[PDB]
Amino acid sequence: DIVMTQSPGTLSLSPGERATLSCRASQNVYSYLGWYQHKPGRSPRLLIFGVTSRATGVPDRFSGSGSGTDFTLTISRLEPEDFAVYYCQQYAGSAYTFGQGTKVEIKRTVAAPSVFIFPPSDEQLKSGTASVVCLLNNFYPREAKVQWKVDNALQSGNSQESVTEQDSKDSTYSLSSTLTLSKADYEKHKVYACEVTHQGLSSPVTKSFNRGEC
Amino acid sequence: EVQLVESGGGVVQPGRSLRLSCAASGFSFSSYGMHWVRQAPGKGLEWVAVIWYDGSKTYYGDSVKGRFTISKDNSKKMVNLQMDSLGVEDTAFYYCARGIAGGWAFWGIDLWGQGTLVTVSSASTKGPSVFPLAPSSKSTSGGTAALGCLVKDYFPEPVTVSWNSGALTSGVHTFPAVLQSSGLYSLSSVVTVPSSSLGTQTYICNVNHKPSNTKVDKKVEPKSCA
Repeated sequence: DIVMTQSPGTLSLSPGERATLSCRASQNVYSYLGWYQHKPGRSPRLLIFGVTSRATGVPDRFSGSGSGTDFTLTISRLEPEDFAVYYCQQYAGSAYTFGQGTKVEIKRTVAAPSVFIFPPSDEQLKSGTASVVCLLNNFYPREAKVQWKVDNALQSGNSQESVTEQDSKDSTYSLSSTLTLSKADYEKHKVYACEVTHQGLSSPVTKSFNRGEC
Repeated sequence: EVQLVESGGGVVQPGRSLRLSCAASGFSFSSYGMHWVRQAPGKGLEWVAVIWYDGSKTYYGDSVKGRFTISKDNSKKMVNLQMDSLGVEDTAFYYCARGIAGGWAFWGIDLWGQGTLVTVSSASTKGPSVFPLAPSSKSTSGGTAALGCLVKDYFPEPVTVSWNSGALTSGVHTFPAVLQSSGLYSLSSVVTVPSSSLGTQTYICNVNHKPSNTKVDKKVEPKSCA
């Protein structure tokens, strides 16, 4: 019933910068508001409870403020360990709803992806299926577009993508896109290509191969 | 040291039931309102239910109301979550957590468990098929090449991938799996490597899938074309 709306979706900042995260309630939540930090393979962690109170062991660079319907979590100096996903939660109504989360990520210089295409193996084709993999390695920002073309025809609904999590050392992302087909359908075409659009590429990059031809 | 430990997780068919348990270590339980929170793959945190400190009242999230029951057994020192009529969307990591009392409800949730995976699916436990993503599909020459392993069609909880028995970590990207329309999982593990090393250095990916107790070691070679 009470809708929690967090803004922005992503915050791209450098370590040492001030981060200000917003949480809006659809109606008054009076003190029944908590803030959480969530790191990829870890349990959520309580930062602030009761709008303003810092939990045990939470560093004083984290602070909560606001009232009624408008709340803020301020991280005064982003240390490298504060780059995480942040949620607010309300306990004022029936059903204690969370916001959608605000991801705080490392802003770094634009890096273009190195692009690689992999045809299906002979081992896989013998099974009756064919998977063509497009790898986009070490790029930043996260936003990238991958398009599959089969004999110059644009594909839809037959590929799936996966992204890695901002890299600890270089602050980049890697993306894998898999085009999946039956051996029957794969054999009906010659040119398999993935076209990549990214901010770091002056124009889209295309990687191709012809079926059979090594 | 205060702790919460969830148990009861695993694989359940859609339409069936699963009962999750939570055990408190080092503290009360009887004077705290206890919650369940979940996180579905690729989605955000979602509050599931609460049971009053008292055991007198219960509240549920809109997507689970009617199907789930949260309960507290102070004799067995346990918190349970009975999940009936499960659907594929109920596949998530489930956390047992303790509320901070405050006012007529809570101010926050301070102590959380490690979480437990609940996979709601009708698929059968299957080990992965490991296919090579052979290097330099065009040119080698100068420097740096990409190779990998396609870990396809498995059904479990997870798979673990390592390269050269853990000796190769530098430039490795093991991707989050994707749940395919078949209800089976698939992932790729890639590694960036010097082109000069392709003829000499051996690259093997070590795929281990505990749920079907299968171990596969696939050697990744450049495709010898003739």
